[PDB]
Amino acid sequence: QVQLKQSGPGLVQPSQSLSITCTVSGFSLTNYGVHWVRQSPGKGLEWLGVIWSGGNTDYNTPFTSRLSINKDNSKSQVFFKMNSLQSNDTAIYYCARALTYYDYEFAYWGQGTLVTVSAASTKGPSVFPLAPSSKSTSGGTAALGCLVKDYFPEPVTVSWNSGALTSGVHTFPAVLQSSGLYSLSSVVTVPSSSLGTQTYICNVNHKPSNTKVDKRVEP
Amino acid sequence: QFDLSTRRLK
Amino acid sequence: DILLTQSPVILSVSPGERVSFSCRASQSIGTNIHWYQQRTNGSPRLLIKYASESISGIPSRFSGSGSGTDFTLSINSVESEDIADYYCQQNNNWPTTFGAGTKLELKRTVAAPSVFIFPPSDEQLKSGTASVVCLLNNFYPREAKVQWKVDNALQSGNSQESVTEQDSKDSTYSLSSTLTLSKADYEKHKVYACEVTHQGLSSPVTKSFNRG
Repeated sequence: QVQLKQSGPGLVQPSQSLSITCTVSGFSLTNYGVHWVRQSPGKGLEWLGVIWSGGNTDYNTPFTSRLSINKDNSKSQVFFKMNSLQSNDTAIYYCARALTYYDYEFAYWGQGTLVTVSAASTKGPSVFPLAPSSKSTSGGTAALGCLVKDYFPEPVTVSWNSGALTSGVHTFPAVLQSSGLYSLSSVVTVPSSSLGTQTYICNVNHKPSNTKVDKRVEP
Repeated sequence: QFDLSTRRLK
Repeated sequence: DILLTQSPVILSVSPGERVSFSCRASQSIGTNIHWYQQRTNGSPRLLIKYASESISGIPSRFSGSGSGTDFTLSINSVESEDIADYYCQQNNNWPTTFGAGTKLELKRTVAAPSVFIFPPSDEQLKSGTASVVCLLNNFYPREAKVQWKVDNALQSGNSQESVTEQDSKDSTYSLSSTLTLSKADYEKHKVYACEVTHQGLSSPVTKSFNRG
């Protein structure tokens, strides 16, 4: 099928530059233009630019001087680069493809790339168990979780049992602590009778720090 | 306001 | 640039109801408008193109109408999976621009939270910090009160809350309140208590533990 897969999230220092790679499949770059859109708290969805089939680029007016899009057709790659970023450039960046080669109705999107702009430093999280017990048990159902503490920047991905456990999972939005580091918990409810038979593991992945931890959670 | 953590309006 | 104004910002409806989102343009744009859905942690999803034209894979309950400056997206019978934000896009004038979006929230029957409590792990204690987590699971509506008490001393300012987006299946919310102390303070005390108030409870629910 048609897919757009962007490079992972990361930290970029103020005044520095941003680089994202969009790798496409299910179509050729020689036949479709690839667009770049961003989503920020300040301005919501903004169309940034486009590289067309034949290599021509268009940039939205406010970005003409600090934006360049390039591509490798043979590699099916599109490269987004933006200079001199300020903190308000913190946004999710998407590459996208329209229904027809010349149009702008975006039927296909990349998964997005959360870029944080900040002078600070990348820090991986610590993962601690939220162990099930009689105090997290009610009517044959036990709750358990993982505390993902003290990382920067957002985001972290959390799954359970390598993706095989999705039902009853709640991964809370991160909160920013006074330390300027993020923290979240991920929880899941299971039958309490499975606690003695089934292993429960939160798979934590903080891509900006290349930190992957698998945390086993036991009663 | 758009929230980058959840990709949802808050 | 064309300004697209979506109003209201928040819509709250019950399942099975018809619902309409409005998109108004700062000048005529013909029928050059597209609509998008964004679910929690999702990328935008194309629902309608050119005011009214359908899109492959999009449920029939979604439709669109309008021309000129006034446009409408409609869901004839809302489901829980429709919980999302909705955006409009014009492309009659370069550059293509987007509305600020409308949030779609679902009503449902009151559901009291299940309340669970988690002491700090010995693991975390080795690091010199203690987190006590209080979980309020699958409740509606969103409003709730969490009050921490350590040895009958009311805690204030040393906890943080987080609430999930509305569940796309059962329309509920879940909440975590995390109380953070130093290892020393944590060791100086015995009783840790999370007291929960919610519309679905006929009296506050207290979940607590003694350290050890």
